[PDB]
Formats: sequence, C-alpha cells, structure tokens
Amino acid sequence: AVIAIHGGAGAISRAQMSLQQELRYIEALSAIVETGQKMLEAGESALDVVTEAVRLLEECPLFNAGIGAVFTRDETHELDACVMDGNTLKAGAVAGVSHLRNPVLAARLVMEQSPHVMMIGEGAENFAFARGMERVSPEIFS
Amino acid sequence: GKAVIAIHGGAGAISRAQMSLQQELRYIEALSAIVETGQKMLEAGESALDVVTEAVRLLEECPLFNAGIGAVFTRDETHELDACVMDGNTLKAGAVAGVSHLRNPVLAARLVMEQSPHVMMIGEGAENFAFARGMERVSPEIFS
Amino acid sequence: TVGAVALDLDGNLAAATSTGGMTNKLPHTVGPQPLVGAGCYANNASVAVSCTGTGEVFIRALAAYDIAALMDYGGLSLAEACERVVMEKLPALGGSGGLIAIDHEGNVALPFNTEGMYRAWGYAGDTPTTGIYRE
Amino acid sequence: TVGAVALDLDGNLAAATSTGGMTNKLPHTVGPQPLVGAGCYANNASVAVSCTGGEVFIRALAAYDIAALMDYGGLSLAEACERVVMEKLPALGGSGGLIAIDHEGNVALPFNTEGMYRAWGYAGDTPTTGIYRE
Ligand code: NA
Ligand code: NA
Repeated sequence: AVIAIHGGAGAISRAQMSLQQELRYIEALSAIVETGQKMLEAGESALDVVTEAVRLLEECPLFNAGIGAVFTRDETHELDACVMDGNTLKAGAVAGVSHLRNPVLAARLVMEQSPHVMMIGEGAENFAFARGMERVSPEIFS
Repeated sequence: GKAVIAIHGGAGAISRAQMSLQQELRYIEALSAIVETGQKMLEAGESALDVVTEAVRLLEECPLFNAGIGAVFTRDETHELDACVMDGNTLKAGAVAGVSHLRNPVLAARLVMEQSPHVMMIGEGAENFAFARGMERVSPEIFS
Repeated sequence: TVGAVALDLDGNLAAATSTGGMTNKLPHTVGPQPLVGAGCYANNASVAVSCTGTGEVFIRALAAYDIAALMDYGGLSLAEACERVVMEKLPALGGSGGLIAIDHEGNVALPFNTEGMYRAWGYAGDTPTTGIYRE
Repeated sequence: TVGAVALDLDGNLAAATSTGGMTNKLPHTVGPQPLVGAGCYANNASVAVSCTGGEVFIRALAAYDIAALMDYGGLSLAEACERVVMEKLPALGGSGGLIAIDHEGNVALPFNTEGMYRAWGYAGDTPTTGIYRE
C-alpha cells in the first residue's frame, strides 16, 4: 500500500530560495504524504486517500491549486480538477470553476453522481451546489 | 499505399422496420455525395487534413446527421456542439467544446489548431477567438 | 456525432469529428468528441481514428488513442485493434458505438457494436462503398 | 498543478489532479489536468498516473501513454516513465513531470524540469520528500 503526491514541476532555483522557504514546502508535502500513509495503513480506499491528498494540496497556499491558485490574463481564478478510480475505471473532472473551494471534491461528485466525465464552469458549479456543495467567492484563492 | 477516405454519420439503434427504402437512400445519397467530394479531393492531390475538414463540414451542413445543422437539443432546448481535428503529420490538434454561435465547429476546431498555441477552447472563449479571426456569429436556431 | 479519416497521396493521415452530443444532454457537459484520444486521434506512424458512441465510456476507454497504441506498441493489425476496442473493451464498460480508422498502409475499418452506423468509404479514382446496417 | 496517486491494501489504484492552470492563462482554455488520460489516469490492472506541465501534455496523453507502454508495449513502470517524461516529452518541446504507482506497488516520480515538489512512502514506513534532481 503506497502514496505519491506532487505540488508542481517547473524552474525552481536554489538561488533566490532560502533553506527556510524550502522547508515550508518540505514540511507541507511531508504532512500531506503522512496523512495519506496513516489513512492507507488504516485501510482507507485509494480513492479516499488521493481525494484528501489533493484537497490538502489545494488548501495549502504554497501550491497552484485551491488557495494559492494562479490568476488568468483577466485577473480571475479558473480551477480544473480530475479524479479516476482504477477499480471501476470511472473518472470525474471539472474545468474552469471559480465558486468551489475544492475542485477535486467537485470532480469526485461528478464521477459518482453523474453520467458525465467532464463538466465546465457554471454547469459544474450548479451541478455541485444542487448536491449540497457550498458556493464561495474566488477571493479565497488569493 | 492508396489514398482513401472513410466517413461516419453516427452509430446506434437504426431499425429496418422504422424505415422505407426511400428514407434510407436519403442517407446513402448524402453519405455517398460527401465521400465522393473527399475521393475527388484526394485523387486531385489534396491534404488528408483539408479532406477530413471538408468532409465533416459537409456532414455538419447535412441535417440528417447530429452535427452543426440537425444537431440534437440540450435539456434547455439549446444546441451545444463539440468538434476536434488532428493532423497525423504535425501531430497538431484543435478542438472546440460547448459552442452554440458557430455554424461549423470543425472549422473553428481547425482554426484553434492553426492560429493558436491552445489545443482546446470551450464556449465564449472559443467563439470570441473564432469571431476575432473573421468567422461569422450565428443564432443556434439555424441548427433546429 | 459525425467523422472523417483520410490517407492522402503524400502518406499523411488526419481525423476530424463534430457532434451535438447525446439528446436532452445536460448543458456545460463535455463528450469525447472534442478530447484528443477519445473522439479523435491521428498519427502518421499508426492510424487515424474518429469514434462515435456513449460519451463517458469513450473518454474512460480513450477509444481513439487505444487503437493507435494497440497497433504502434502491441503490434496488432488495424482489424485486430478494432475487434479488441469496439467488440470487446467497449461493451465490457457498457459503451455501444463504433469508429472509422485508416492506418499508414491504407487499410480501412468501420467497426461498430450498434444495430447500425451511417458510414461510407472509398479509394481515390475508385467507387465508394456505403452502409447503414451490419455486414 | 498538484497530484496524488495511491495503491490501497485491497489492490485498488486511484489518481487525482487539481490546478489553477498556467500563470496568465487565456480564459476558457482547457489544460491537460481535467482531461482523462492527459492530466490523470488510473487502472487496477496497470497503473495510476498524475501529470503536471499543457498543449503537449493534451496531444501526448502522457498519463494513459504510461499505462499503454506497460500494458501493450510490455515496459516496466520505470522503463515507461523514462520513455514518456525523459524522451518523448522533451523531444516534443514539453516540460514537466508525473507521479506513477503500478499494481505491484512500484513508485516513480520522473520530471525533466529543474525541480518538482514531490513526496511518497509505503504505509507504516517513513516518507521521502524532494524538490530538485536525484
Ligand atoms: Na494550494
Ligand atoms: Na448535421
């Protein structure tokens, strides 16, 4: 039973980076992979573990997801998420959402309670709100 | 080896019992006119991209078929069209999804492939992109 | 959904697909037709594919790339790849539909697992074949 | 972009990805993260993959390409990840990485960028964490 997580791949320079900044990334990745291990060891589904890991990576402002999401050319937030269950081969995805704190949670909901694989913006948002997911202002991602 | 085109106009529950020979020949006539335009173009030495683009453009323009004109309705009595095109030579692709104000999505899809670093555009973004490159805005009522 | 695949004189493959989706579909939903590898794939090294069918299944199956990968990596024929995807993998996941495919050698296939598929094909300078029903 | 793949005790594989897209993204552009088999793929019989990088990542189907290289090409996880990330993507002018777990519990975290914020560990074992190469 095993978990891997990532928080983006790109041009990171040791120059223009202090050890203390680097530790906040190391601490963060480290806390999320532990939460995942603990859950796996407890016998939680590989789906539940990947969902909560990505939810945590979203909530963490250091990563480009949920809080700490980058801005568009038009100074907005458009979040995408996907999840796939290797067991049932079902998949769920949302693209271009602004009003959902945790897109990965909306992606799971699409996988589980929808014939559709992929939903977009207001479609995805309204779908999610109709099943009790809370509406948020995109301010929370900044 | 030998230059060739295949086309399809959808797959599903097509009953002999719900059709007269003459109804059927409408589809055969339509199918055979499009495949022929494609054959002629290939025989004339035209790219596989231009040929598949014109073929799907004509399949869209044909109301017998669920693309562009003759497209089915959404739950809200509107029309949402998707199209994609891919060039096996450049491995470049273009797609539009959930567009309603474009006569011919395959033409918008090629436009995304060719004048855009993006592969896929959705709704207004796709349409704004298309309108800004001289492609005409239409009422979705034309598809009905 | 409607599609076209083509091999030109210069050995190039291309694919295209367009649809209005499943009737009565929820707005702001995406089928497989606009997704590289689901509705549509073309590679000069392998095959040009345009699929039509139940959307979820064709997305989760990557029907159109899976033909290419079975050929390019598994060494399958176009016809063995098509039999595998359309007659075996899709029905197993609940997907009814079919696709059109041309490989780099100019083999053509028009597999489907549905009662019918509006289809047509033919070589340059030759006459077309057209179909609706099975056989 | 962020990601998680996991193999549970029952042998189930799952993958997940979430992103805000490219900094300064043209609105209403779809990257590879929401696209099944580009940003994301899971199969119990093969592998779970979560990629980050997305024009090339859409057209390349990096996530399902791992599964197909293994399932049909007979490559190992490590051979497949080496091929997609360190040969095919760089060749196509596409920069990023992925995390992958196969059904046997092999783990891989390839990337062709200066860095990738990453972490992994078996259950009950202590985690490994990384930023730069090695
Ligand atoms: Na975050
Ligand atoms: Na039509």
